[PDB]
Order: sequence, then C-alpha cells, then structure tokens
Amino acid sequence: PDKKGYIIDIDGVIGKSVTPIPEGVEGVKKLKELGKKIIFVSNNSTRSRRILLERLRSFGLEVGEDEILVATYATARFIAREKPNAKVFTTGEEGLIEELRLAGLEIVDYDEAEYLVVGSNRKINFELMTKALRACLRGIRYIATNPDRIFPAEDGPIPGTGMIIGALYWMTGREPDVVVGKPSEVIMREALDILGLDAKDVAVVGDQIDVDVAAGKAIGAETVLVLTGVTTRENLDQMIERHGLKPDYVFNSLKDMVEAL
Amino acid sequence: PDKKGYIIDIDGVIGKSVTPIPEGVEGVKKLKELGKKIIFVSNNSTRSRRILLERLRSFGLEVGEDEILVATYATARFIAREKPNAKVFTTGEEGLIEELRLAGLEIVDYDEAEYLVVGSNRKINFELMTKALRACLRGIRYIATNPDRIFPAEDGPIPGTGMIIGALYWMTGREPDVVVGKPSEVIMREALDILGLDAKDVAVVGDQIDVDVAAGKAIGAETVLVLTGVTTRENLDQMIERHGLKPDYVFNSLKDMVEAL
Ligand SMILES: [Ca+2]
Ligand SMILES: [Ca+2]
Repeated sequence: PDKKGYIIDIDGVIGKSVTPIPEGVEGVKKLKELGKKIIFVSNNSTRSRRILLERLRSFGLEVGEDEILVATYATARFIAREKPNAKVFTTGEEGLIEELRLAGLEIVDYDEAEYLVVGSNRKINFELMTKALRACLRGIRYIATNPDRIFPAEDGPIPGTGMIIGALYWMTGREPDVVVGKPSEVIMREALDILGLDAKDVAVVGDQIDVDVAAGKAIGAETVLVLTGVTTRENLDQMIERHGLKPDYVFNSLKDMVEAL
Repeated sequence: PDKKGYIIDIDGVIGKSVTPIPEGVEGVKKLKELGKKIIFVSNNSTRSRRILLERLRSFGLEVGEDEILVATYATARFIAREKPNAKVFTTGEEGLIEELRLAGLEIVDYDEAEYLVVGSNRKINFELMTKALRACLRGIRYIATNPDRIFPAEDGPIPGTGMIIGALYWMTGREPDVVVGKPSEVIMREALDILGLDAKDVAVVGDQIDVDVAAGKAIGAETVLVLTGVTTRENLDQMIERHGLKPDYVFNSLKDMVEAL
C-alpha cells in the first residue's frame, strides 16, 4: 500500500467534526514523518478552506494551505478559472459565499447570474428555492459543490446538498452541469494536480465506499477504506454489496494502514 | 357531450385564484339549470374545502360543501377511510392540517406517525425537510397531496408540491406510495364516490391537458378542454404535442360547452 502521495478524507478518518480521531491524527503524523505527501479532501459544502485548515491544526497537525482541498474552495476556483469574475448566485451558506468572493467572483441576484452554484444551506427556505428554480429554468450553467444526499448527524439524518439537486431535477429535469465533490473527478483531478502526482503513485483513503472508494476508482488510484467512520467491521460486507465497489485495502484506522508500510 | 355529472377543474375554468371567469360562472349556472351534477376538483394542497366553497359562493354560485373536492380534503378522506384516527405527520400548511383534523386524523411528530403526508408549504425550511426525510426513511406509508412541480405565479414560477416529492425521492429513493391529486386516479375515484356515478356518466372538464385530460383518461371518462386558462387557442397544438394527449372535446369556455348541449 506504498505510495508517493495520499488523498485523505477528513471526516471519519482524522476527525469527527471538531473532535480528533487520535488514531487518524497519529497516522497523518507518521505519514509526514515518512516524507509522504498528503492532501486532505473534503466535500464540506459550508465552511471555507481556512476553517478546515485551522481545524486540522487544532488537532495538532502541521498543514499548509495547499494541502487542503474542500468543496467550497474547489467549486469557487473551478468557476473562476472557467470565467474570471463570473457573476454567480448561490443557495449556499457563508463559507461557500466566502470562497466564491475569495476567488474573485461577483455575487449577484438570481436573474443576473451567469452561474448557479448549489451548496447545502441550513437556512434553506421557499424564497431561496424559488430563486434556484428560476435560475435553473433560465438555463444558466449549474454547478454543485457536492452530491451527498444525507448527512448522518448527532440527532439523526439530515438533508445534504443533494436535497437541492433532487428538488431542481424533479421540477426542471436538469441535473448539475458539473458536480465538484467526491466522487466527481473534478475535485480528484485538482488534488492530483496539487500533489503533482500521477494516480498510479497515489492512494485515496476514506470511510465511505460510495464516496471515497468511488472517487479513487474514477481517477485510477488505489483505494483504502478505514473503519473509524461511516463503515464499520459489522457493515463492511453490506456496504460492499450496497455500492457494488470494493476497496483495494481495508484497515481499522489510518494508523494501522501506516503500520503496514 | 351530454352527461349525468361533470368533474370541473376550478382554476382556469371558473376562476383565476380569487378572480371569477364570467363565462365559467355562467357555464356552471346553466349546468345546474339543466339538472346536472357537478363536483369541483382542485389540486390545491394548501386551502381547505371551506375556503374554496366560500370562493365559489362569492362568485355568485349556489354550491354546497359536497360539491367541493380540493386535494386537502381528498387526501384527508383517503387516509381516514384506510385508517380511521390515523396518526399523521405532514409538511403541509394549515389548510391541509385542518382537513386532516376534520377527518378525525391525529397530527403527530415524525417518529410517532403512521403516515407521511406531503403537501406544499411556503414556510418550508430545513427543520421541516429534516422531519420529512426522517419520516420517509422510517418506511411509513407516504401520501402526497398532488404531484404538480411548478406553479405559475404572478411573480413567475414557484415550487409546487413536487419540489418536496423530488427532494425526498432523490435523498431516499422513495416516491409517494399514493398521489392523490390529478392526474392520479385517486382524487377522480373520490369524485365518482361523492357523485355516486360511474365514469361512463361523467365528463371531466379542465384547462390543462397533462392534468385534467390525463385525469379523465385515468378513469376513462370523456374529456373536455376549455381555453379560458393555461391552454389557449395560440398554444393548443403545442400543448397537445408536448403532453401527448388529445381531449375528446375543446371549447372556448364552460359556457360554450353548455351551449353545445
Ligand atoms: Ca468521510
Ligand atoms: Ca386548472
């Protein structure tokens, strides 16, 4: 399982929200120590890159800007490259808006936008869905931060960004033109470019078969599933069957993966 | 074109929201004069029977409450028939809740519900969608008031009930177990029971081919399209094409249908 680089999912691997998984932290540290290059990749739809940077550092990890690729930032830079200073309307929360502005984009009303940017919003309401609907029906280019349907939260499942995607699809027939987040190749090819590595020299590590393992197959990188998050020893067979994908390796935690090098 | 009974769409035939369509109103007056039975059918998921009853009366029509079949009432009667005193969790507005209670049903939280009842809500938010998601995931019986995706408002398109349907489908893979409203046969069968007639003795009149004409076909009743609403002389041929259905009869207005009797 020995590679030049590692594309590492954060949630379920290194932390759970603000709480570090000690075996995941340890594993990262041992990886840096062995001189492996790492990029942390997250589908987080709502927080800016620097929040997640600051979070990893609060876990005790030594991490620079360029080692963090989060969907809010990935999405903003994808647009900006395509169309410098593009006029955008988003359904998303402050951290997405932040990354949009940080990439030089201009935030406008739904009827002036050249891009519709769909990200999750805990403040989603009828007015905001009306605006998205109207933007989508105007036929403007339509980007989504991530496809995730449901987030397994504290008190139970809650809607993810796929809720807005599904609503717009049902009403208009349009899916997004581009989905940025895992398992899309968009965020994955950005991570490779950042690493300066070919897929053949990279492994993709994560806690979800349908997100992280799918992401790795699509760029032709070897895949490692850890059992510190959504996938457990008790549901692994079920998840393999459910998603029709197998990881190249399974480890209890990132620490254990690293002990095998 | 003569029949014992008429299932007549309200919006676009008799009125436009609170505003009367005089040819529509006069048509109803002549149908009653001829001794015909009428049931007024609307997919409105937010308004109680009482409200549509009083609107038709304020148009100068003599109408009793048993001549009014709005989707709120149709949904509540459907559920109460299947399970008296059913416990219901709903996404809907006060007018739906009213009809549910009137039919003897009990409004409860998502984890106590025996039925998920999806109706449109202008005050839809993330908390309501989370409840709807959880109820949906529990596998309980799932009824939608009506399937309409987009309602053409004065300000422009706005989401209909199908927004919530679409969101829930995308997230969970579940479509409603039952759709009440047109063109589903469900509301059309409540209509025939309320009328005490067979489809062969009824004509279905409305302004949308994909809603009313298709509702008429689902019970094999003869269908009449009027041109006082969504469908016009100018777009008639486009609509027949778009929706792949032809009405048995087309008339400028309800008045014209009745003149031809
Ligand atoms: Ca994860
Ligand atoms: Ca109508």
